Amino acid sequence: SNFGAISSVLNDILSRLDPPEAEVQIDRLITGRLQSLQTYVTQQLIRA
Amino acid sequence: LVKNKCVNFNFNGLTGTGVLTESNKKFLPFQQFGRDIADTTDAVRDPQTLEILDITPCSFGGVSVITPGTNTSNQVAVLYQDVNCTEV
Amino acid sequence: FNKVTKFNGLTVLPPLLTDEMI
Amino acid sequence: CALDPLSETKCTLKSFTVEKGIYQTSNFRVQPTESIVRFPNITNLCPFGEVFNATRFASVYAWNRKRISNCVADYSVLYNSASFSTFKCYGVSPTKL
Ligand SMILES: *[C@@H]1O[C@H](CO)[C@@H](O[C@@H]2O[C@H](CO)[C@@H](O)[C@H](O)[C@H]2NC(C)=O)[C@H](O)[C@H]1NC(C)=O
Ligand SMILES: *[C@@H]1O[C@H](CO)[C@@H](O)[C@H](O)[C@H]1NC(C)=O
Ligand SMILES: *[C@@H]1O[C@H](CO)[C@@H](O)[C@H](O)[C@H]1NC(C)=O
Repeated sequence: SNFGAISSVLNDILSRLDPPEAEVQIDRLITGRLQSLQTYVTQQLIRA
Repeated sequence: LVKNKCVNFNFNGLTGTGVLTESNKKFLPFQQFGRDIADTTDAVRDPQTLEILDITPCSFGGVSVITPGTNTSNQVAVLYQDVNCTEV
Repeated sequence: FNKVTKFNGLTVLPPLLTDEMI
Repeated sequence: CALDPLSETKCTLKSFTVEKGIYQTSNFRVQPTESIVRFPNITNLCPFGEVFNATRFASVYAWNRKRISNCVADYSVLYNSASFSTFKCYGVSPTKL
């Protein structure tokens, strides 16, 4: 999932953009993946 | 092209790491990639020649430490989980 | 048993008690 | 924290005394050894000349369009030359082209 970023794979982000401006896309991807992980962990705890 | 080792490859912009074994997956009459349930480039066709290389990611693994209480002794036993450690 | 019928940073640990012990 | 595996257990437990049992400390990584790169061997320098060293450029409402494919391109010379007034790229690092 892009989560509003230009790509769904971080390798493209590092290998295409300049370092100092790829942080925005990297941060958006990080936020999305972190939220997904949190939801999964909470669901697992309830089921456990 | 070298195979059977953990290599960082580059196939016409396809960037990744793993072992590029030689596999007879299917015909691939005109397709190049090979996908799976996720957005995984499982199989790749060579750019110079035409062969079906199979990409497998490098070995994962967690490290655990068997140890008695530090009061008793100091020797430990390391455990690498899910690692066929014929290769450390 | 008969009636009852991945590589991105996740692992499945094996149970401590194998089916033989159960 | 990196001398011997007992020290990693001490670090993770955040104490100088560790009780008997199993403790998970970190992950095991296999590292790649080389950087195999393969590209098609066809070499044909597409002629950036007539698109840059041209004679006449079309009107704004009739802007000239050209296709480019099958190129062993070299953008290093394009960046090196300072004969151009302005050079600005969107979405791609100019030095990483
Ligand atoms: C045609 O274009 C090429 C490159 O796009 C130009 O070549 C360079 O021109 C500069 C200008 O002084 C020289 O310093 C370089 O040594 C040239 N490089 C090469 C590889 O020749 C060329 O000048 C252009 N020609 C015209 C008539 O515009
Ligand atoms: C160049 O690539 C073509 C691709 O089909 C291949 O057949 C040929 O053997 C290659 N030649 C060299 C010299 O790499
Ligand atoms: C572990 O590696 C050895 C050596 O290649 C192999 O014989 C064995 O089958 C492997 N273990 C499993 C579970 O496949």
